[PDB]
Amino acid sequence: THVLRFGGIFEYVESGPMGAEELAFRFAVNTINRNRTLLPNTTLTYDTQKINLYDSFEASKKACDQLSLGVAAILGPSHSSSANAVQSICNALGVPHIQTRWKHQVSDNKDSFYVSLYPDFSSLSRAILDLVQFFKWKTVTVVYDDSTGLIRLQELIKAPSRYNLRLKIRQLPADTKDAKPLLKEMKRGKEFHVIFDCSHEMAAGILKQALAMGMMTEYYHYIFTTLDLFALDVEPYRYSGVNMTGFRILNTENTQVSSIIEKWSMERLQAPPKPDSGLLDGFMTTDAALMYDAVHVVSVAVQQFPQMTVSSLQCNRHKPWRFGTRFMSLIKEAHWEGLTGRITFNKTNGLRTDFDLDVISLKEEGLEKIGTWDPASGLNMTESQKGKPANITDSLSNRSLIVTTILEEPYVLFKKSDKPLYGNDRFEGYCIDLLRELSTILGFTYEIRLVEDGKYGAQDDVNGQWNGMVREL
Amino acid sequence: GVAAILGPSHSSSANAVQSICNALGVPHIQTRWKHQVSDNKDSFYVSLYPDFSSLSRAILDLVQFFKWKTVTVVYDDSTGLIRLQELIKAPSRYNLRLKIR
Amino acid sequence: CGIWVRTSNGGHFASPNYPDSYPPNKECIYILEAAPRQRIELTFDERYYIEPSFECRFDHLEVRDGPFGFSPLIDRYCGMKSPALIRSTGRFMWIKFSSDEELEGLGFRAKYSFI
Ligand SMILES: *[C@@H]1O[C@H](CO)[C@@H](O[C@@H]2O[C@H](CO)[C@@H](O[C@@H]3O[C@H](CO)[C@@H](O)[C@H](O)[C@@H]3O)[C@H](O)[C@H]2NC(C)=O)[C@H](O)[C@H]1NC(C)=O
Ligand SMILES: *[C@@H]1O[C@H](CO)[C@@H](O)[C@H](O)[C@H]1NC(C)=O
Ligand SMILES: *[C@@H]1O[C@H](CO)[C@@H](O)[C@H](O)[C@H]1NC(C)=O
Ligand SMILES: *[C@@H]1O[C@H](CO)[C@@H](O)[C@H](O)[C@H]1NC(C)=O
Repeated sequence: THVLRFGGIFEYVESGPMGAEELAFRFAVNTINRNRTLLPNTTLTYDTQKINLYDSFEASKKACDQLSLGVAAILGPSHSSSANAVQSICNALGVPHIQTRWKHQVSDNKDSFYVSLYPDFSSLSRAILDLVQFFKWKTVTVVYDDSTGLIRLQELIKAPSRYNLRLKIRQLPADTKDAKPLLKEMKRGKEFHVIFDCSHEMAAGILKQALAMGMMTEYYHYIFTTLDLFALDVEPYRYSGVNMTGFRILNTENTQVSSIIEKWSMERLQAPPKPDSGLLDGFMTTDAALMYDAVHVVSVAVQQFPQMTVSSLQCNRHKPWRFGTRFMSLIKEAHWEGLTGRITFNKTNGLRTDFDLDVISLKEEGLEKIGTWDPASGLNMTESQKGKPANITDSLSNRSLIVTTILEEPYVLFKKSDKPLYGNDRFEGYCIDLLRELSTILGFTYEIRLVEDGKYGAQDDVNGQWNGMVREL
Repeated sequence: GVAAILGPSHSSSANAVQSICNALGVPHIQTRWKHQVSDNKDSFYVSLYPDFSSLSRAILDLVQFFKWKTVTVVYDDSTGLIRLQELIKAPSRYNLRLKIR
Repeated sequence: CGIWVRTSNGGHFASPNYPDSYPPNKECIYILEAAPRQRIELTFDERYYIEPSFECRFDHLEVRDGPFGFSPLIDRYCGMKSPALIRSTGRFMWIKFSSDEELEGLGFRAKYSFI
């Protein structure tokens, strides 16, 4: 039971329940000290520091404080402002640094003692590009909230150079979370295609706005680059006709995945939820999952390095540490199957960019996997039930044809009667009698209706589109 | 002990010193424009640099005077887009079918 | 919807439903007729003190210096600002209140004075 310590820091509420990242951090070490599949002769202790939000100074103090105790590898907090200094300290004293959020990568930082399990936004964005290309859209529209969003989606932003696209940009107001002005601007804009970028809380809180504005109509097809799309309580929506597509790194096919899910729920829904928020309460979150999977990867790396000790490194002693040199190597070399399956590290910059994300969509029953993807082999979408479940083209033997008309004074009239009548029998005129004769001569199953256009249907030179009869046809 | 500081150029070296100074009350000067984090409570810094939330507005003005209907942006490294975001949002109202390389 | 406020040295004009939200889809023309030699003093009573950062469409209140939709444009106002008071000797103010298909507001309250 080799004693060893893991630098743990967590920007924290400074009130209320335990830190989500931190509760995950404890869960993993517990599982470590139960199962002997890992570290039979090793049992891992740890140290907890909690520092303020976005306060690099305060951070560095606690970082050094733990290095006084000595640990194996600090697990820096979720924010750039602190991440950067912690990273600098970790290499300045040679100890590995593990990270869990994408941050702004500094332009030319040469230090080489850190990784970051979160998959890079460049590659994510590239997959987004592929997916958009697959639907072959023309006028997508982007919406972020923090400027840092522009930095992440750059690879999408430059795309107007190569393919044929068109792309505005709008920014959520920083405060008031009130897209009513914004969404109204979108509705008058008629921007059917939306990408989002937001912590999924805002995603849920804005979908309700969209529904209240009545945007929820089968015409729009939302896409949410935020990864934990599966936590979304999509229930009031799955009957509205839209499709939401957002990638899931957390591979849920594994049995162990779900098992750990429910146990996490037992000790996490132990922390009471927020019923308003629109979430499947008591569920994994990508960060929490990642902070978990990181513990195993560090475990693997240490599992072959028994010569580890824990030197009480003094920051103000500016000489580095010793064992990290090959230790960081081992970590970099790791390959693992955790809650998100394959995990690797690109040697070039020590950042994970190789991975297997799983496209999903709003299934009318909920949120279900409808394909996969990777950086290497591009969109591998399983075209199943595209035209037939058997995969052989077939046509419903009985007809279910619909007919759409325009009220025309001699041709199509609403059946004038004080008492109501509905179905495909509420109309009368010339075209109605003609349709009746079509039925009498061929035995149709027609349905009569109007188009919201209610005209001949017209070419839309604003986008080359058509309207009404032409669009529906 | 001092009464002021003249600080560094990178983003990194900058914000660390800024956090340190505001941790003790000491004023801090800046030159290089950098990325203000949107959720920092810090108070004890200044930066003389003509801030880009204005240069962008002005560049927009100049664009409007020259009346271009197409324009292409060319930057150098990431932080450029942050610096120019007030520009990028332009097509929301006006017609500037622009690209980016 | 419109209110004849003619031949009043002063009188009160406001969005229909002034205390509550103004109605949607409303297009009501409001007419100020001042006799010759009279100077028009419009007094506008704002209901809400905050500065909008955006001048957007869907909802506008027009001011015309002479017959509406026809005469020179004075301004198109929106937001939660009270517009500054308007002094013209053109003797005719021709005002329209608009409304969009959703998202109404606190309405507006106005007063007219003639000299
Ligand atoms: C301190 O800085 C803030 C942020 O720059 C100033 O507020 C104003 O913020 C808006 C943000 O869009 C700037 O854009 C302007 O908005 C107005 C109102 O819609 C518009 O009429 C302008 O054409 C422009 O789009 C605005 O420039 C900025 N105002 C400034 C710099 O005076 C805030 O006013 C600044 N305060 C001081 C004391 O300088
Ligand atoms: C959206 O989902 C529904 C149900 O699966 C489907 O019928 C429809 O074709 C999809 N596309 C859109 C955006 O309407
Ligand atoms: C690693 O990073 C380089 C950066 O140039 C990139 O080209 C490459 O695709 C990445 N993936 C791997 C695993 O080589
Ligand atoms: C995806 O990859 C598998 C690999 O077995 C291949 O069989 C399939 O044809 C590919 N394309 C689809 C339909 O997803």
